[PDB]
Amino acid sequence: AMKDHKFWRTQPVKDFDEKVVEEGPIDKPKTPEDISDKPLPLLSSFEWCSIDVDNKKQLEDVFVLLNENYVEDRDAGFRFNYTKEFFNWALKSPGWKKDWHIGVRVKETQKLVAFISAIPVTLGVRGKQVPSVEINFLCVHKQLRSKRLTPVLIKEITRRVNKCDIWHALYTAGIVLPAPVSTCRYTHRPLNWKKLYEVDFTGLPDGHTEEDMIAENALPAKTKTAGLRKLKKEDIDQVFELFKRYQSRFELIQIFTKEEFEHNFIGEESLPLDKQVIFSYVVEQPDGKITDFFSFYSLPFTILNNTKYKDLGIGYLYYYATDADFQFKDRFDPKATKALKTRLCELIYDACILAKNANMDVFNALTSQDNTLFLDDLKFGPGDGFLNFYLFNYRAKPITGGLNPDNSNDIKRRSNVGVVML
Amino acid sequence: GLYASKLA
Ligand code: NI
Ligand code: NI
Repeated sequence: AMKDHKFWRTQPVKDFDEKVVEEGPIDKPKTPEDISDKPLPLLSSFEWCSIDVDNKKQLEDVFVLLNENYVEDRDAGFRFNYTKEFFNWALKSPGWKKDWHIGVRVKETQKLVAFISAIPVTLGVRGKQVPSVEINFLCVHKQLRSKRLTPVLIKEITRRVNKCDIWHALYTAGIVLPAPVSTCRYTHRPLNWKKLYEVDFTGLPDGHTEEDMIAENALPAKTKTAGLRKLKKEDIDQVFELFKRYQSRFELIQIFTKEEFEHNFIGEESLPLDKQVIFSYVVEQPDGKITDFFSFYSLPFTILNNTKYKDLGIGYLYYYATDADFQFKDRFDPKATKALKTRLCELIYDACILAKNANMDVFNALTSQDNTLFLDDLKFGPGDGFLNFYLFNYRAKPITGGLNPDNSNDIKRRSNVGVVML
Repeated sequence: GLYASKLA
């Protein structure tokens, strides 16, 4: 765990158990010109390539690979089900480039075999602004693994970014790597219960029998909060200052511009609900005031472990904000937490409703932010996965990830991880 | 990250 890292042993990363006293860049300053203007050396038969999301075929290949090779053989029937919609949303954040959506195609077969994505973001690390990139969607074909190509991809994506004068990045990973800045856990709230035990994504306790299952997970068919409308372009100016105001409590965050805020929460118009990705909602008051906002996105799995099904609806809790405790000076005040807690339970309660209504079968959260105030209550069941947050070329003191030493939620201090990854 | 996770 601590020394089994050939590649990361050479990278600008915080090392295991490092007592960071002064936060900041790791490497000594460099400039884009003292950076190779030519891609790294690939296996003799392989070749590099960019991915134009606007290109039907090019993007078509990407999700095929990710749908076939994203699961790592612990079959329960699942295969991710990335859609063109999903990636059109995820890969076209303001500032994106085809260069940055890198892949590897075999010189002759032209079949894409590897992929890794980078999109520009400004990060807030304990008040310091850090021009960065966000890395995600790293994937290699199953008959090309354990052959150490990933580090090549990581070196090639870094080069291309460095060549644009961007020297840092935030990436998340399950596996433990040199320097997590924080760790959070995945909790899952069932919506189409029966359908889950059916597909094996949920266990069934003998002494709480199937009947009681569905009976407990039950949920209204319509929301319950006054003014619960839905996000519209007109709301932006206002919801952005509310979101900004609320996110200031965290130590790690993405400093959205109104453009990336807009792009992020208002997706493509005219998309069947059978193909929508982002769901942003907002609470307005007679006053005309927006005081709440929350969002979740959709990423389903294809199926094979069930005869009646072939799909599984999954929703993830994204960003949200409220003005409950804006009256209090200290976030952790006993009463300040009073407000904030009930509201989030309300909002998230409706978010679960909108989710099943949108056809999701299970809602996923991550102990990050204050999802800990409502996770257990609204009954989100803690799962196998854990996520680690990393900062490339940046030294920062550990950030509370919403976990207690025994992996139990920490209703106490909650979390300071303000970002949420796709 | 990855996602769906599991539990028993
Ligand atoms: Ni290790
Ligand atoms: Ni856009």
